[PDB]
Amino acid sequence: LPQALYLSNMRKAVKIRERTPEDIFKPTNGIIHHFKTMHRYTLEMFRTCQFCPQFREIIHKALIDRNIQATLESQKKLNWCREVRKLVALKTNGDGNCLMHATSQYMWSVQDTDLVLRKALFSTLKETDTRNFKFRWQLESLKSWNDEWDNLIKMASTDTPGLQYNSLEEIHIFVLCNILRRPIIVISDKMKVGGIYLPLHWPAQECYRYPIVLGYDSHHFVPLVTLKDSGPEIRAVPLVNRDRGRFEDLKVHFLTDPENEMKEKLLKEYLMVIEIPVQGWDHGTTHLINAAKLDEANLPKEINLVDDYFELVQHEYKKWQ
Amino acid sequence: VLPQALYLSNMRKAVKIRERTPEDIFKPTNGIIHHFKTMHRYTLEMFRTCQFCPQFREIIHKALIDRNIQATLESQKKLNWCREVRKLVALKTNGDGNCLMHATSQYMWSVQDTDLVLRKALFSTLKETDTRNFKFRWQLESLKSNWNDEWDNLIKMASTDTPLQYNSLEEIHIFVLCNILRRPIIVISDKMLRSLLKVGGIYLPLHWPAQECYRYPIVLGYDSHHFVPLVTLKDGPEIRAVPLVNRDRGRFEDLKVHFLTDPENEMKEKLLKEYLMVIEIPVQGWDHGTTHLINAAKLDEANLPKEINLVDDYFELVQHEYKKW
Ligand SMILES: [Cl-]
Ligand SMILES: [Cl-]
Ligand SMILES: [Cl-]
Ligand SMILES: [Cl-]
Ligand SMILES: [Cl-]
Repeated sequence: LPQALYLSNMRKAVKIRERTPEDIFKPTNGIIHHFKTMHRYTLEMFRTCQFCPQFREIIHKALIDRNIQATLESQKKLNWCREVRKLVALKTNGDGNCLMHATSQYMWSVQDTDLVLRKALFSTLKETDTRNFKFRWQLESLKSWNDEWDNLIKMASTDTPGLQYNSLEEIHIFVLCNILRRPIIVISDKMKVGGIYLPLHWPAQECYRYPIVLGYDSHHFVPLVTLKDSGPEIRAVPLVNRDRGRFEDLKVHFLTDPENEMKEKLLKEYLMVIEIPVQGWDHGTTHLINAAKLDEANLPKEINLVDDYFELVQHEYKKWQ
Repeated sequence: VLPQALYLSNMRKAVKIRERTPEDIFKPTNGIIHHFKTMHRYTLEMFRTCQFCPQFREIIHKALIDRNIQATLESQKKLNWCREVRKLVALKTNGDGNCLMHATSQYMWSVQDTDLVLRKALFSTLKETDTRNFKFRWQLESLKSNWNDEWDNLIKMASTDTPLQYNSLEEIHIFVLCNILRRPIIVISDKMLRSLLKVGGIYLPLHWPAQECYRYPIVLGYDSHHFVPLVTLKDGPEIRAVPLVNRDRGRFEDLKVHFLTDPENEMKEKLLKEYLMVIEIPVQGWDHGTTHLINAAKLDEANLPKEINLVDDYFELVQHEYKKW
């Protein structure tokens, strides 16, 4: 069983990566270039239950970053809430482009090996209007000096730095979510790239309202995808975590002062927020907390890798019974 | 960058192809050998590497081509010796004791016999039908250079039992297989210079009338107990054909035609012309001045549709990776 969803059908993978550049629109009147359609796709991982455990495991060893899954779960950041669906970390290349590999995988089930997303980011930074991105970043930086913005720009390039590409940071995630017109939520031990990145350069009416969910640990991003057909739990990611006996909101990055004053209203415009009951620290109490709905799997026939990988799996499982 | 082995190019499609094979097998109730209904008619061709640059060619060749067998067979003047004819190229094949089947399966379908469909069909024939005529023909051939004991061992060798991962197959197993496929198999084998390899030669599906058989051969190479498919290279004006004789110094030596009865051998040329499309090609003489006509069989055009062609998916991957400079 191949070690990556893409590998079940390398031909189709190339076809997927080939569609991506053509789906990018470049308005050329100041507005940021963005995806026309492909940002609306979501991958889900197939179950490995309803299989033997010896076999359930084999699949899990090939596709899943178990090191990062265990770390994030042991710190109570990933899959802490018993009411919601389990998320699973998919293996991602650690070459310095993992932000883009994880994001590309979450939507399209391929990594960014043609550097389409990485180049799109660099393009926007080196070309488009970045006045407001810079203001937001100064404002966030001062909440704790200026060749810094210029080097943040150079970091997004494809230049060799010691990994093969420069590592990316919070502002790059924020720019990326505006290129995708889709929120990105990062689950990490510091939840400082952990937290919620909203496409605030766009009206929420022009954005996809289900997030991309990534995990982050040790300078490495992975996608955290939903596992298919494991109801009855809620298909959402909580927008808070337990922290020292209370619920603490995930950080929302790069807000202006007026945005911050209406943080909850913004989350509710850019995500599908639902208020769900979870168990209290007092076993006699329940609390309502906010969560954002996750998308159902929708990668079409032609560009759905995971159904190809799953078909391989079913074939070898029959042989392995 | 590029995959290192053909099958990596579309594993889902390989599975689809493999899954089709057992359902194409027809099993008669009247004692007739089980055989393929439709899939035996398929033939792969390899794509050209000429349009690319040496560092790139090197990677496509290391990935796909068995260059050791290709060089062994060419250096003996057994493979690619006629200037009249299109080049054949040896594809890498898994060396697990099932390579007769992997090579045969690749020649037709671009996949190896990794579900053991061909290997099982061979064993099932040997194990579950009357094999009296196969046994007779094998006896005559054995004597031309305890019968019950030895026949049982050859049936046993055909099984999927570990002895490699499987028992190596030999000539009678190729003859059985060509009758399951209703398609001749021609083996081009390593062989000591005569001045100083019995698996080499021509296997005809003599349990069928020629009109019920496909009349383009499967072409395999053999060396160091390993089979590979020798697939035609896309190119003519050169013509698609495989010579049915070898040079032997200043003369020619017919490829061996295996397992014939006595009257069949007396009419061997007639028989070859029934089961193959035998043409004559002029070659330079290594004794007399000029030139001599030798027999060759025509080889099939590529007909393995894209839908079931790893090599086509492979080539498109090469195109993509190439344009990246
Ligand atoms: Cl909970
Ligand atoms: Cl939308
Ligand atoms: Cl707590
Ligand atoms: Cl409580
Ligand atoms: Cl011979």
